[PDB]
Amino acid sequence: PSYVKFEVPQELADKVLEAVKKAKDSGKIKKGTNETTKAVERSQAKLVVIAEDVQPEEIVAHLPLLCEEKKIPYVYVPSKKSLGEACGLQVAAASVALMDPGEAKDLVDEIVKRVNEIKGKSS
Amino acid sequence: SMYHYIEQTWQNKDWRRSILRKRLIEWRRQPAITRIDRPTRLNRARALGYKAKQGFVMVRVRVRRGGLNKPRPNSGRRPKRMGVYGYGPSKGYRWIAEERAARKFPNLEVLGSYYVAEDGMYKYYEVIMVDYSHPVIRSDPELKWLQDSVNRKRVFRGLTSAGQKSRGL
RNA sequence: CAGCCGUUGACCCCGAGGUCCCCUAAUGGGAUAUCCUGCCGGGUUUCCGGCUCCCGGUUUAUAACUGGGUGGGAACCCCCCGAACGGAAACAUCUUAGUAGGGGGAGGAAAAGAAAUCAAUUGAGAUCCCCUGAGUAGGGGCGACCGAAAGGGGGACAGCCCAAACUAAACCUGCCGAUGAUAAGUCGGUGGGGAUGUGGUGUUACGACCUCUAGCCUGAGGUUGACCUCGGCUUUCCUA
RNA sequence: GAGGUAGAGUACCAUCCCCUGGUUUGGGGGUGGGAAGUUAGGGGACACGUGCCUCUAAGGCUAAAUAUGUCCCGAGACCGAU
RNA sequence: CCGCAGCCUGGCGUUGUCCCUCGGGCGUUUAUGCGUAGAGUAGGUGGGAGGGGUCGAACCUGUCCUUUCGGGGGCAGGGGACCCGAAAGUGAAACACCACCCAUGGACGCUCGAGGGACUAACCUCUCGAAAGAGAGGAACAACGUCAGGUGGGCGGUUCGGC
Repeated sequence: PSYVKFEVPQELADKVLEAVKKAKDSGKIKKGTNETTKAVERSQAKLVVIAEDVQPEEIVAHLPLLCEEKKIPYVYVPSKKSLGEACGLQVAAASVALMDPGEAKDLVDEIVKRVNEIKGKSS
Repeated sequence: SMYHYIEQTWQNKDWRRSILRKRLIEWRRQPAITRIDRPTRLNRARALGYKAKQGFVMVRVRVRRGGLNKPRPNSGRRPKRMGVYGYGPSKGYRWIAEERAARKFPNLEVLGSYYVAEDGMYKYYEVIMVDYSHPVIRSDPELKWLQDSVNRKRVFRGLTSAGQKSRGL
């Protein structure tokens, strides 16, 4: 679409979905776009996960710019149904925010480094 | 809330008006009255009373802009009553759009509307409609007034929001 | 004319049932035929059920199947479209008149209705109807003509509920079994929804509501004077 | 005491048409432009400025007081077979 | 006497991407000027008789542009250094230097327009396709909405004095 800023290789996306599953069991997460933006506004999120098949696009089109100015990393995921499954829901989710990775602190730190270098080559 | 940021991207004069132009190209080919899966503007829908339960439906209507389709009289008139141009329906196109939606969906009651787009020949509106016979709506305490037969087909008697505005109320 | 029913309580009146031809919104298909003619299911002579525009579901996907507006009414009511005759001693702006009429939508009443209101030295307090204000302010070939509101006196005289801030599945609903007076509800099992937000809190202005911090204020209980948990109140559902 | 929230092609402006007592002042519609958003908005008979006064649009619901007469009861300085 | 349709034309909207040219302006950039009387190109208002002069001048000899070829404006060398008057004429004099104006042309950065050209993705037309979608041609014009001017017995209301 248009709110997708940089390309994410498929091998990195599976790491993100694994981090969500681990963070839910030990740490805290926020499910849904109403709870995700309020965590970004309060500068409480550690990693923001955004789906790639949201219709209409206006639902999540403000998240990339909002967390750019709050200095919060963000990454993309292809399917929202899979993202909803990872966070233990019977329905889809368009955005998730990791309050504290918990058992996935190392796995989250690996992801941020991978994302930061992708944006560096995207100008 | 995220609903505050929905209205900011769709606000006034924006790069978003490049995304919205692309949608119009598709909307000109679909039928004139269509059911849509989800509201294009959740901020406007949720304020007018739309919920994510079953029995709420969303309909998009396009009408043709301009003045009234008025014919020149053919019998004898004084010069005051012989003019055609400049007439518009005292009913607004927003109220006209709600009426055409209530014809195609005779079992649902109109709850509100807002427009979504506009081009050189049409105007597009989206109407929030609810099924008053579904057991989910029938048991809702906030819509218990909708079990009165006088509160049905209100759009035809000017009791909606667009009708009150046009009645001078 | 002829016959029968009724004291084994008829006729008649009131209440409750049964049968109820065809056309008709007419509705499986057709009717310039008030008459014809199908395809599925059931017992089975007869016969009885099912067969546009939408909504929520099932099943392989345009196949099929389960469950759920249309027309009428003497007048009254709500909304759009909308004349001329006549008067001006002619007549075109005007008036007649948003009348007559046309189209759509209801109910036993409709519609309106809880101030982004009025008026004037800081007052009143949702809507509607009657007597007034008043042929006043005001419009008009300033011609014919048209025409308020506030205020005063009365009749009735209620007020809520959402979006948002704070929470984040604590939520709604179809079917089956039990319990409950076959109700509401409670428990158990299955299906559809719902993070693109279901449920809770909360909706007012020299301020209202929400969150945090600090300090003072029914009963029982626990904890460190302070904190928390169960007993009144508010709103809603229900019928034997 | 500190912080947070309050309804958009909407309000408003120019122009055209119809209504209106609404008149350089009111309402609705068509065409074009188009906000602020609590350190906010609206109103107080031309327009603007300064005080003062007053209210919170753009989301619904709401008995009683009243309108009618196919119909049922009663009444009457009504008519009395052209 | 008037109206109203239809038609013609222009503005605004749908309506977008690349150019080029021209005309306006804003802060700059500059070099160019003969009614007559007279050493002779007084276009005008002033400071200003001093200004330039190894703080390098008047002068011969040519290349060159121009003009009512009148004549002035710029070139380095040969010259190692000179001229205007405070003096003679002009309803208005000093090429004594410096300023602004009238007035020519070009250039920088910005704005506004106006015109011309190209393109394709809006829009339109056709074909294939049950639809979904695909192809060809035109093209920001046409078409449509709205406003404005013109034309307009095509159609409607009327008036067609008196003695």
